[PDB]
Amino acid sequence: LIMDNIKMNEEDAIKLAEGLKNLKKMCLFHLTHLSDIGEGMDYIVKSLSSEPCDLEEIQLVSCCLSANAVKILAQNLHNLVKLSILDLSENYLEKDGNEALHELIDRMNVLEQLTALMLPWGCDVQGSLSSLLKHLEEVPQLVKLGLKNWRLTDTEIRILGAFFGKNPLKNFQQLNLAGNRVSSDGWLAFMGVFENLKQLVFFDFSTKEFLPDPALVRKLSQVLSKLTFLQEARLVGWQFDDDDLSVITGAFKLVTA
Amino acid sequence: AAVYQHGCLLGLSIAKRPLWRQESLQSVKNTTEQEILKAININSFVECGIHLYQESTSKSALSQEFEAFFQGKSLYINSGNIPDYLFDFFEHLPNCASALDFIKLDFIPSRAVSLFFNWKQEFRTLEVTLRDFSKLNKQDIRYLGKIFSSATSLRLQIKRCAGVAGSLSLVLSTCKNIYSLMVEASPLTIEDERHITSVTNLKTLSIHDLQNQRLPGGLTDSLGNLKNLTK
Repeated sequence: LIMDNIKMNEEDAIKLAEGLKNLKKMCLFHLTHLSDIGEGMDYIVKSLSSEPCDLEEIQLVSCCLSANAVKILAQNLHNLVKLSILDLSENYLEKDGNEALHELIDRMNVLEQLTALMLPWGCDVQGSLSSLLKHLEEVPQLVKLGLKNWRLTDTEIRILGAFFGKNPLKNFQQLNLAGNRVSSDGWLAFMGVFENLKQLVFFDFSTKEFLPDPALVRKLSQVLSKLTFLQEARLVGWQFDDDDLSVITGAFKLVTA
Repeated sequence: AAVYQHGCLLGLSIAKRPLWRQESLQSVKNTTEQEILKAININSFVECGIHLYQESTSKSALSQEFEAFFQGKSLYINSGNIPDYLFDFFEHLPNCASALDFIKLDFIPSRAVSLFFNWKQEFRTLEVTLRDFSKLNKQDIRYLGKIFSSATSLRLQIKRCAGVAGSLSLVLSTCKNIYSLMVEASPLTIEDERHITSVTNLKTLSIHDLQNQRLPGGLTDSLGNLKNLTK
């Protein structure tokens, strides 16, 4: 199922879920770019993650899913085993998002297939990032992790630096970030995590707006240059000059803004 | 490379037209012409090695022969005169040009910035000096930022600069790797002195001909902050 930018009447969510209750062969459920539906998505998550089925690929993105619907999903993590890629990215939880996330974090102990996990954004999920680490270090198959649409501090960078100590996954290839509050001592604070991540394919490391320290420019170019892939990496919102862009190596591509 | 002894210390004044740095640093106090001549002779020796490299048509084939030669040596660069071959030397022979202990860069052309702000390596200790600066342009400061940044550690010498008063704090804030700073007869503000006394990564400090005579927020009132100061 692939539904993309289809406008709903705020009612059909129920009927859609009802039809889905009879379809057990569903393997991919892609529902993204939704309008201001609000209520009815809680029904969809109530109908889904119940009545065991073969859904492995769930991609619910940019729909404004309520934290209460997330709580339903948390409760229902015991079901639909084999599901490996919970997404819920590009989704803001206005309140209680960190609590819904907390419950998700302390669960998933029955889901060994989990990979490429994207996170929900809430106010303030930064306080639970150290809690994610509790299970992230246990899953040596997390090819990618998406932690987007919130501000990161140097303290958080250092915490991640501990994550990137690291107990190796050896399968990690893609990381992302939509924005942050980053300085020279972090970015730099977390360097030395690329040597143990030679297979990195790409990253976003975006920022609202930052002028890269010359130390960053030189260090970044050299570190990325020695990577195995570096395929279509991005670095959005960074004020590189022509001289700095010249220093940057012949990467497949680079998006600076 | 096997020869380490200097030998004769007479003449050899053809190199470095600014033999006395053209009315700059290394003035009447602590000259020691004999040591100055050694530095000039060494620089010529280093340049000769570079010339041999350029004509060796062995850019990568003889990296070791052209490593041991330069290891432990120093190189002087005049920003007003940067020969084309300097780029080939630094870019085509990595892990060797960096074997030099010191680089001495005097004075800002973007060419100086291009040569130094390279990918090749972060050179160990850079000795950078400023002479002809009655004014400090934002573009000059920007260029200095790039040049200062490309080093493991910094040594900075400022002489008779007029554009630096009230701008020294700004320029110094560009890089905290500076451990040796001296100022020669160049006016400074209290803000500049506050910056200096506030940076604890300094090991060597030299103050020449500063006659404000009123530095409460500065070195004359305290200077006890520079715990790492040795000279």
